[PDB]
Amino acid sequence: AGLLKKTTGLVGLAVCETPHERLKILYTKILDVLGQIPKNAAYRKYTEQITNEKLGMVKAEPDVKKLEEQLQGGQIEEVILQAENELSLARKMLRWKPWEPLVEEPPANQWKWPI
Amino acid sequence: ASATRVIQLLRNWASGRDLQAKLQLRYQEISKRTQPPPKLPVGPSHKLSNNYYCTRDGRREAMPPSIVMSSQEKKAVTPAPPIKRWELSKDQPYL
Amino acid sequence: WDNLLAVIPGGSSTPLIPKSVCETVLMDFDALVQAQTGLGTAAVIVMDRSTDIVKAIARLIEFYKHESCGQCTPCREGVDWMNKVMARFVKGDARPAEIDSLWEISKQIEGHTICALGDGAAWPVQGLIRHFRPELEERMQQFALQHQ
Ligand code: SF4
Repeated sequence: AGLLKKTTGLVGLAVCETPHERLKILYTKILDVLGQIPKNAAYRKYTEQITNEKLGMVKAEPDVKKLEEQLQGGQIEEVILQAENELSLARKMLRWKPWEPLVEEPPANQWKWPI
Repeated sequence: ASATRVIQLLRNWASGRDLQAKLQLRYQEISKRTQPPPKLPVGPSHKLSNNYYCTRDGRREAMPPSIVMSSQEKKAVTPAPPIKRWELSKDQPYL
Repeated sequence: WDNLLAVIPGGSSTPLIPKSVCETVLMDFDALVQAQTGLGTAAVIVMDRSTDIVKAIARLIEFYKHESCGQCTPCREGVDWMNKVMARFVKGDARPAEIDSLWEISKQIEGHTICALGDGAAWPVQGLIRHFRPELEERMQQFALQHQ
């Protein structure tokens, strides 16, 4: 790991002294919250196909810098942020129930341009 | 209105640089305000043959917005490949 | 025979043909067709070496302008335009680019007219271009040289 990064460049975000562990527990949380959603839902397939690979690389690659190229997500600090954001979205997507057929068709000529 | 050499040193020393090499006030170095008559070029389509508009127009070659799904396994796909982190400068690194 | 320069096989409307093809070509509708012309009316008109092909064609297409029906747009505007450009070519005051445009407007005349005379006047222009293009070009350089 070497000397920890003095700063991530972006004001706000602080350097994470436990990068891999945060990724692992966050990605496991993703697969949990997804698990509470019906399998046929397209949200399940894509999110698990995305997170489980990301969980695969973080476990495999122990070096931080090589990990950054592995997920092409900048530094780790913004990776833990995105993994956190996917957690909130997945936690909020289960109540929204966005897998049934659309609420209703829009009016006849609501689209189409020009009039 | 040329400064006396005595104060040429004063302005140069007090600012730690050579002002007289490049001054804000312009002088005879400016381009002349009267210039010879210019001959402007023609465009690429100024050809007296094989310049049919049907093979040259740009407006009549725009299609209506292509429709891909209407309300009337597959790998996850990003809108575009993630950007590549910018490299540090070479001409001037950290200031 | 060597004094022959070009032959108008039948009628002015059918394009002229240089002696290189006049060696054999049989005088029938099909044979003239692969000869890039037509039998037409079997009016054999023969220019010699001394004949100025550019002048002869201009005289030919000037006749079409005088005997233009005047109804439809192409044969009226185009053939008179053909007179102006071809007259400039005979003198030589034109520029080399205008050779191909005359070909283009000739195609615009062709097939866009109620009367077949429009295509009857476009063919001689096309035939002249396809067989004697260097002749106008050098004649065109002659004007650009003595006029300076
Ligand atoms: S193209 Fe035929 S119909 Fe039309 S103006 Fe010419 S001669 Fe008359």
